[PDB]
This record gives sequence, structure tokens and C-alpha cells, in this order.
Amino acid sequence: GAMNSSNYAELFNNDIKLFVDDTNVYRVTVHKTFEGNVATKAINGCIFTLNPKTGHLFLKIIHTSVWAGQKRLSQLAKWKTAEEVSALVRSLPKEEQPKQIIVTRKAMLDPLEVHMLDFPNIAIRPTELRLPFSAAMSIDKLSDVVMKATEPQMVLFNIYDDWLDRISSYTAFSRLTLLLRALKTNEESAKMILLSDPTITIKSYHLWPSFTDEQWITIESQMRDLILTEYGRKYNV
Amino acid sequence: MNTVPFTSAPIEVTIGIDQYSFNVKENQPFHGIKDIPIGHVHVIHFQHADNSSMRYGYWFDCRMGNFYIQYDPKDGLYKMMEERDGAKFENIVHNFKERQMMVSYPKIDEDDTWYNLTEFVQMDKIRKIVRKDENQFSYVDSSMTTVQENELSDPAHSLNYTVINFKSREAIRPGHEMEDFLDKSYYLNTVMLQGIFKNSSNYFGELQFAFLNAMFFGNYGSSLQWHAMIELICSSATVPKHMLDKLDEILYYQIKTLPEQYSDILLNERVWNICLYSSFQKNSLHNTEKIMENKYPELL
Ligand SMILES: CN1C(=O)c2ccccc2[C@@H]1O
Repeated sequence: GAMNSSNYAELFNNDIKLFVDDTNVYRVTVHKTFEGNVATKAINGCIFTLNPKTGHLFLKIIHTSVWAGQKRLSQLAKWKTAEEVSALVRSLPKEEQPKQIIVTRKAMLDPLEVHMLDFPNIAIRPTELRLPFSAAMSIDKLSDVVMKATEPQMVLFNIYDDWLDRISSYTAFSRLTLLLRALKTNEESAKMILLSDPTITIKSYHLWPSFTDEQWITIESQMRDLILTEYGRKYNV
Repeated sequence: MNTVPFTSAPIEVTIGIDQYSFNVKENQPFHGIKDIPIGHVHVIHFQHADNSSMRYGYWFDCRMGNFYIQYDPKDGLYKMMEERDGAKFENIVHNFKERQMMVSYPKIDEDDTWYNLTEFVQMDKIRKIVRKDENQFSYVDSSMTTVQENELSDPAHSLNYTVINFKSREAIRPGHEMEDFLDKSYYLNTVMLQGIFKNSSNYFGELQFAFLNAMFFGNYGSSLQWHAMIELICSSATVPKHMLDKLDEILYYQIKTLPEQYSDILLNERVWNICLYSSFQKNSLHNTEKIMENKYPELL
């Protein structure tokens, strides 16, 4: 069934599961043509496939050559996402394959279900949550590797850096969603919060600054404040 | 013109014969139906006055034997029986016609409705869907489940319709996932028509039989099958032109005959709007689209 706030701790049990977000797969700029009409120009995208228990991110980079000569790209993008997720699952040893794949957008269900017919024991589930994974492309190192790609490419990251050495998966996922929600709602302010102090460094093999436990408390409070301020602005409340 | 004679009518019942129906009172002098047109299958069906639940009936072809109807007070239903003896049957029917104790199959000469609804339906294919080999006629009722329904419980009482499943390996070639899902022509033409049904007349015969079981018995699994077989054609970009014209005719007469007060449960809103307005064949069903728009614009 669908994933929501009632069954949210299920993400951190010992059944291997992956989130798949396809928001950033097909990305275009919209521009005017010489004749004054409108055209799209694609830029590189990515599939965001995340194990929320371990932090492992399988970032499949979608190079613009994928779209060359193809029609109905928004629809093709969902099928390309499903093809690549299935290819990932097939590449994993059986004991590493997920028991569930949770898609962030319901339109991914039929494409994935069809591509996963060979895996009847992998459940494909939607979610009622409004998860902020679209903001993955506001993480500088992720955006950089996507844009610099000259061909299709899979890049692996731990989206939690080393946090799991000190906190649980539940807490790490809450910290990630907070950071991503903030980046989604006001990227500039969110990045200012994270990036205001250049003497707080990011380790070459990390995505986020090396905050001490107490600095994380400060940062998390600042992100909460940002998100609530934006909320009142949106709804004049 | 053949006869389905009744031994009696001990319980009050509404009797259907194809698209017609008559009320018979408890113990009324009722000895069956005459003048049944030869050359088509037929269905004789029953709704007891005291259980508006369970409609049931018998598919038959008078060319295949001498069928009568006798009430069974143990099982509580009107049963079809074949009279081996052509002359016990003949002298009996002879009597009953003489006493004018038979209703006449009330076909209007100008009226092709029953032919139009049963054009591709053959008894031998019915008997493969409804497996009961010791009889030449086939029993169906409101509650019988389909083989497909049973995969998702008594196998002997099942409707063995051909299983159609759009999210199945049968429907989807490896490496053509998107192609075969969004354009079902492979599934229609190669898997189903060439492979399982052999020809389009057999396909249309099962589609027509499924509709009639849905309409006459409220058989839900039959309605599912009728819609699935329509959707498979409409969701195929490549369909023989002869099948498209025939489908339009087939659906037109089904929609024409459907009881207006049943369209809410017999017609699937999603299938019909997809088929008429979104699918590859949205412009190939002109007669069906016109009768649907003038009769059931609410559903669309
Ligand atoms: C046993 N019976 C038959 O032999 C028969 C044939 C026609 C009408 C009615 C009947 C009758 O009840």
C-alpha cells in the first residue's frame, strides 16, 4: 500500500528498500526561437535512487543524448527511469536487491511495474508524502557531476556523509528531509545557512559541511525557521 | 423453428428468452416457448419471484438436440434436460401446441437484434468457456466466477474466458516494455489473435458472449472480460480495418440493447472514455460513439 506518516518508521527497518525520484530526469530550459516561437533545450538530468536506511545514493546521470530524436519526452522519461532502476536491480546480487521500491510520483508506478515483471517479489509502492527529493540538484556536488557528464554515468554517494556513525537512520533521514525541504522552499537562504562560514569545511568525500553535533542543532533550528517563514509568506498566515 | 417445452411451472418466475421476457405465475398452465428461430444460439433464463438474487439460465442451439425444461424441487431451479427420444418429445410438443400452452418467440420480422448480438457466438466455443461436457447446453448464473477472477474457488463452476492482463509477461516483450504497454498491437495480433483465438471471429464471439452474460445475469467477471477485450483492441495502433468496422457494429448493438437503468453498473467509465476519446481507435467507432453520446452522455 501507499507510504505515509502512519507507516513512516518502516523506512528504517531491515527490509532493503529504495526510494526513486524522477523529478530531475528530464530537465529543460524554455526559450524563444528566432521566429519568436517557443522551444525547449534539455540539460543533463539524473535519477535519484536512495536507500534511506544506509544513505546509499545511486545517482544515474541522464545525458541529453538520451532524448535525441525522441518524441513525448516527459512520458519517455518515466520509462527511461524504470528501465534504469530495473537495470540497477538486475546488476545487484540477489541478497542486495530491494524488497520494495517506493516511487515519489504515482505516474512512475506503471512504467516501473512493467519493467519489473521479472521481479514479482519486489513490491512497487507510491507514497502520500510530499518528499523534497527534487531539491537534490541544489546540493552543489550532485549538481556539478550531473552538469559535467559527457555520457551516461552512474555515480555513488552516501547522502548522509558520516552521520550514521553518531545518529540513527531515522534521525539522519529527518535531517536530510529538513535540509532538502529548506533548499526547495528558498534555495538562496538555505545555502546561506549552510555556507555562511567558509572555515567550516566539507570533506572531499562528503556532500555537507562538517558540523559538530551542536552546530547541527543550530543549523537544523535555522532551517526550521526558514521553512516556517516561507510557509507564512505563501499563505499570508 | 424449434421449441423449448416446459413440463410445468410450479413456481412464479420471470422467464427470459434472448432479449424477451415473460412473467409466469405459480402453477400457471405454462408449457414453454415455440417458434424459436433456427440458426442462432439462444439463451433461456430465469428470475424467481421470491429471490431477485441469482439470475440463471442455459445457452443452447436447437440444432444440437431436443431440450426441455423441468422444475427440480430439491435444487430449487428450472433445469434444462435433453430428450433423447425424438418421438416422446414430438408427441408431447404436438399436444402442447394443440392446447396453445406455449408462448411464441416474439420476433419482429424487421428486427435483427439477436443476430447482431450473437453473430460470432458459436455453441462449441461456449462449451469450452463453460465446461460441462455431459450436456449440449451450458448453464450460467449471476455468481459464477471467471478463471482470471479465481487466480486473484471451485474450478468446475468457472467461466474459462481467455485471460487478458496488460501488466503481464504474456503482454510485454522483454526489451519492448514501453512500446508494448503503450501500443498493445503485439499482444492483440500475435499473442491473442494469431496464437490463442486463431481468428477475429472467435475473439468477437467470446466478447459477445461475455457481454450477454453480463447483461442477462449481472455476471461481474463477464463484464470485466467484455471491457478488457474492447480495451485491448482500442489500445492497439495496428488493427485490421475489417475488425474495426465489425467492432463498431458489435458495440453499437450491445449499447442499443442494454437496459438504461443498468448502464451505471454495466459500463466502466474509464474504459469507455479512454476507448472513445483517448485511444488509438478514438475515431474508428463512429456508430458506437454516436449511440453512447445520445444515450449515456452522463457516463462520459
Ligand atoms: C421427461 N419429459 C420429457 O420427456 C419431455 C419432453 C418434452 C416436454 C416435456 C417433457 C417431460 O417432462
